[PDB]
Amino acid sequence: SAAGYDRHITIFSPEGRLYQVEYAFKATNQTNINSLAVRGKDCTVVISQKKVPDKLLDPTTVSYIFCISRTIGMVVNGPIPDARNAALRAKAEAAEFRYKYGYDMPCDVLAKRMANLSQIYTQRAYMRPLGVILTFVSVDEELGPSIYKTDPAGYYVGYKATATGPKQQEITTNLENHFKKSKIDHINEESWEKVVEFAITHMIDALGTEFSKNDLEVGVATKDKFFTLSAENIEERLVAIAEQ
Amino acid sequence: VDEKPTETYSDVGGLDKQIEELVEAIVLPMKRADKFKDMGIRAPKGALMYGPP
Amino acid sequence: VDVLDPALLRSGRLDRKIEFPLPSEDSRAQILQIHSRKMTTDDDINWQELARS
Amino acid sequence: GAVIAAIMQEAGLRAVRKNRYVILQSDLEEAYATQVKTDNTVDKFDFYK
Amino acid sequence: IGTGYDLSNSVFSPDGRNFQVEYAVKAVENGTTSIGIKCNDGVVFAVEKLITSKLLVPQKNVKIQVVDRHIGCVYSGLIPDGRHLVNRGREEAASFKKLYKTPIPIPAFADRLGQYVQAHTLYNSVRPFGVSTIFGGVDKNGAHLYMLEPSGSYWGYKGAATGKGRQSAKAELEKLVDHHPEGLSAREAVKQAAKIIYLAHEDNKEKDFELEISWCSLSETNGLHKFVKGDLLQEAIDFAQKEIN
Amino acid sequence: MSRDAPIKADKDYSQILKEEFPKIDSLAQNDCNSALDQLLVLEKKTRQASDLASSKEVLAKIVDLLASRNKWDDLNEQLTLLSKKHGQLKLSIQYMIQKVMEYLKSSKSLDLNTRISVIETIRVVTENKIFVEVERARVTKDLVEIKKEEGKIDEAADILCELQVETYGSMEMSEKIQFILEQMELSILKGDYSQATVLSRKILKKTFKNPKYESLKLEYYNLLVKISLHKREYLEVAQYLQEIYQTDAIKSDEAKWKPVLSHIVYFLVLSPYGNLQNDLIHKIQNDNNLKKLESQESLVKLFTTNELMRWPIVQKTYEPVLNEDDLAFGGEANKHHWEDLQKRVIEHNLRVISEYYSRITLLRLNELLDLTESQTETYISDLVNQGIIYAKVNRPAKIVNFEKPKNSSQLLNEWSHNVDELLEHIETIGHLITKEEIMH
Amino acid sequence: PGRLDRKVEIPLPNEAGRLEIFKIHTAKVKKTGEFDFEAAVKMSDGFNGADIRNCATEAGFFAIRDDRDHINPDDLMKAVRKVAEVKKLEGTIEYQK
Ligand SMILES: Nc1ncnc2c1ncn2[C@@H]1O[C@H](COP(=O)(O)OP(=O)(O)O)[C@@H](O)[C@H]1O
Repeated sequence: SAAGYDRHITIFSPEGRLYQVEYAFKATNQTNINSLAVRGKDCTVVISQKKVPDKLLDPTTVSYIFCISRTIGMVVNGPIPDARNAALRAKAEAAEFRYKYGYDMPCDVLAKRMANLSQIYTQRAYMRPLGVILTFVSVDEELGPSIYKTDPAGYYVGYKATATGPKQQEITTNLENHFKKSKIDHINEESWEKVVEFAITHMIDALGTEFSKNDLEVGVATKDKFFTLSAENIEERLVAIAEQ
Repeated sequence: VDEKPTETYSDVGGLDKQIEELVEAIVLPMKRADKFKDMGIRAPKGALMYGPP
Repeated sequence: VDVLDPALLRSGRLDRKIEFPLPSEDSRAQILQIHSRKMTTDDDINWQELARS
Repeated sequence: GAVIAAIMQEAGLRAVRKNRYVILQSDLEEAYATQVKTDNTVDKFDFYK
Repeated sequence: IGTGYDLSNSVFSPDGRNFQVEYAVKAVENGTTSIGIKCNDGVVFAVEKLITSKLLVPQKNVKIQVVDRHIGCVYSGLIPDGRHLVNRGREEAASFKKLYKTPIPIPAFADRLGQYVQAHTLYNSVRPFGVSTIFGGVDKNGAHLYMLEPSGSYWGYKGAATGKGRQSAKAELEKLVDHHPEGLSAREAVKQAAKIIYLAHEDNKEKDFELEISWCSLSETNGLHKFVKGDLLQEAIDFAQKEIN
Repeated sequence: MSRDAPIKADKDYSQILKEEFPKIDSLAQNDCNSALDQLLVLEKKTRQASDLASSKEVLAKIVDLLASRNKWDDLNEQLTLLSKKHGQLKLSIQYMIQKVMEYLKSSKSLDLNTRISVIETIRVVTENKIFVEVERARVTKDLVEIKKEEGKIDEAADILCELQVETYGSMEMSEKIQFILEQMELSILKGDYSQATVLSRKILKKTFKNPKYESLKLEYYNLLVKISLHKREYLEVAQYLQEIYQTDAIKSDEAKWKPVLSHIVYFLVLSPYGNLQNDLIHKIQNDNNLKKLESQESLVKLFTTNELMRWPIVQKTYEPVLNEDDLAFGGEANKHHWEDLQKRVIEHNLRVISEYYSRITLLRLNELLDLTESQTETYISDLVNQGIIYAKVNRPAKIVNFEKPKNSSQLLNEWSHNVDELLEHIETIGHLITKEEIMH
Repeated sequence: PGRLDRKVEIPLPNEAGRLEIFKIHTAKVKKTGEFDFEAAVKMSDGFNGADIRNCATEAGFFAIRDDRDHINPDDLMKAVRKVAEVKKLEGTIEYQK
């Protein structure tokens, strides 16, 4: 029920469960966006919804995909305060690592350390969980296309493809159908443009909702560079699908 | 029964939202009783008022 | 609000649920005035200033 | 023995539906899947493993 | 409610949120109309500062404060709390100027402010802020307006509004996009700010107001922040007076 | 859509190229791809409402070739690919497909063309769920009519029954009910009588008790007899035909009721006792529409009443009469329902013989059922087990004692009642002597 | 099991299930004929049949305030926006199976 428990993160229940942590898996659907990250054979694509619900905002600034470092992108689902705050740690650990060890920080090592740091925030009771799912994408300098999703508890596992947000279940199902049916673990194109197009299609299928360039934002990690596509760059892609 | 000459809302201050909401709730369905019956929708059977005494 | 019986919490027995708050700052000053018009008033009184108190 | 009781109840319910008068091995497999529960402890949980 | 959740500000409810931060916002509701009007060659700030009694001195108290010499800020909600966030902004701004020998970018300021607010939700020996802060200026990449919620959320804004009468204020801003699709010049967006605040004073009607307007504009203030005063301000007053009646 | 911009824009384009229609057909004969490419561009634009008009032009072009199998194959590939894109809603692409099927059904150019078309159409509409499904049953059943002729009548029926045992909401009440009746007929042709019992019970009995579904009601109970009769259930058939007998259509017209009644007599008699027999056959007896035929009255009454009679006398009476009536005794398999008729009259004799005769010689009994002793004794036994009689048969041909044996108590009980009831009769008599003399 | 034969999970009313609830409710009222439910149901996401019920009653209160006895498309649109607001204001958007 509740008797102390949920008011703290150093209080376990009869079950050994730490309740407050579970509330952040409910706190990351609070932006209402949904993400899709997919793998090809020379890229990883990560796509999130772009909500500009009042025209009193500038549709440009809106995004939750942040460039963390040259080779690392990241999508944030869940709150704007915790988005920036997690980006600060990520930006900083990525820079420090670069200079400590002299060499770039892999998708996995950035994913690993962010989780540990979060774990220590659950161990102590002057901190709290940052209630965001962070999905890091990079094309590795040694393991090629990669996706690591970091959950608010601080679990991390890799993926072929992944979805996040409230409407995750439908996207899970689509993506299962896709790789099962191919019997290979990746999208087969060697043109990164059609993989972005393909990612788009899946996303429309899974959600049931057709999109516009005001309702997408797209990040693309390729080997040795990262770029976020602008609105007119997305737009080009949509008119390839609609009439192939 | 215990009906009085109207108190008036000039001798009641504040609570502007309630006075509006109360007029919409009671008085307008009473004038407009034909219309509610004719459409065949309910008007609010009761309204509940709530908060401190 | 949590002593309301489940009989009336079913649609078509209440339809309007109308909240009365505790009189806000702007509302206190008006209530005070009418009370004050039963007894003598003076220029000394400023209700806005009593309402802050 | 209660899950088993339901298995046979559900199989010959599908027979009333198909408007038959026999229960077949298909009906058992449909039953075999279901009134078993679980399959919801993987939904967001994996940080207790 | 109770059981944490509203008693501590790092403790989360089953709703995945914190109800004290909603309460931080409620104090903003109680605070007074402030707008920022983004423009294509500047930025304009206006504020309603209410007059409690007429013993007060005219044009001598504000909520407009400057950081550097090109970033204007105005806050609504709790007044002394709102002062201290801008003050904390200055100390941050100063550090940027020391290390990088350059004024702060407005998106750089927006990131640093949002870290300060977000920190006051990580500890429980701290209180959150209970203020929004419209801010922005002109830099390299032009004019930018941002607005910060006590939530620690921000986004770019073609119009920002806060305080009690903001319902009227947001609608008038959206009309301003439609009537002029460049958002109008900064000179006339001052006048446009005066007409807004007067309508916003129909929500605050019980007392009197003082209109303080400031600007920072690419060539109409020559890239610097100054107070809008004198014949410029007198104009705004007159346009606004004309247009309510 | 909900918004106003696609509603106007696409309708506008559509109207401009629907005056270009005579140019489009002139173009199509020159080069099929060129004319098609105009309407391909046009139906890949948003808004369902204009596309409707725009797919008639595609339809028109297939009719002009009349029809080219190659085109048909091409048209159905294209529809399936277009739905994936979005189909301008996957709730509307199905109206477009719906037209392809309409044309096929109402226009048959060749035998060979119509055969080849069904394969393509059925394969598209698997993933569609609307009126396409209704139309689906007819495009398959056209191919059932082709494949009645081929050796594949069994296989063809099997596919269609699998479809139609899944109810559909796109199907109206009258259509569903009429379509299922067809599927039963096909299971008989298959040779599988189990499949036919299932389809029968899929549709309900209380749906045919409406007057609008009376056309259908007569077809259903006539079918249903055929299935039963083969399975040699004689009780169910007589009860089925009686339903028809009650039908207004059959009764009103003074010649429609005639063979329906004749048929009910033959199966009521063929049924092998049971108390269902007694109530049913007593209803036909009270009717005076059994006094409108002179053949039928004699047969039912001869089986009902307690009479001692022999096989050839009865056999002789009914040998030329019922053999020119098929679906009764006339057929080749119903030579084993004339063969049944022998058992039936001797099954009734045993009921007769047991009540009236307590003890009778086995020898005399043999000539009465007109069989050997061996045959008789078996047939006595069948009805001692099914409880119809109690008998004891001696192999030595001493006796057959037709009885249920009393016990010491039953005799004592029966002798109390005789003496009790006697006393009552004596006392009332004296009452009536006094009355009679006094009035006299 | 064996208390029991089917566990029926009934979610929030379907994307085209709400459309059927609008059909039942919009039948009751006197109207000019309305064909704007397409947009309405989209506005009415996450709603329960209780809130759709309210939307008909509200849509008809506006007709009676404007002095017409007919539900027009203008007023249906108002009902669904205003209910959506006041639903999440006094709600917490409760999470249950
Ligand atoms: N808005 C008001 N203006 C002036 N006096 C008020 C006001 N509301 C209440 N009071 C005073 O308090 C008294 C009792 O409140 P009452 O109407 O009985 O409350 P409730 O029914 O909410 O418990 C009134 O008779 C009046 O004297």
